[PDB]
Amino acid sequence: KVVARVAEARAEDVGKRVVRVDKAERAKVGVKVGDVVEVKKV
Amino acid sequence: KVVARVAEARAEDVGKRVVRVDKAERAKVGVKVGDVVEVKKV
Repeated sequence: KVVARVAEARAEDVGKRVVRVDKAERAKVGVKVGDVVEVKKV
Repeated sequence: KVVARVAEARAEDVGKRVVRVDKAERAKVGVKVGDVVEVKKV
């Protein structure tokens, strides 16, 4: 799996169904900005 | 599943194995800040 540590949202991002992921993780997951992902408990 | 739209990282967050998730999504996923999650292609 592609695994990451959870951090809180920036203030301007509060209230969005959005996750901010840097380009290296996006490349490992196989997604681009705008794509939909599942965020799943490990 | 708990599903979210992918957005790019803020500049200060580039190069981290971190995903920023707001409190509502953290509550739905069942995790707290510092927890490890999987980010999975849908």
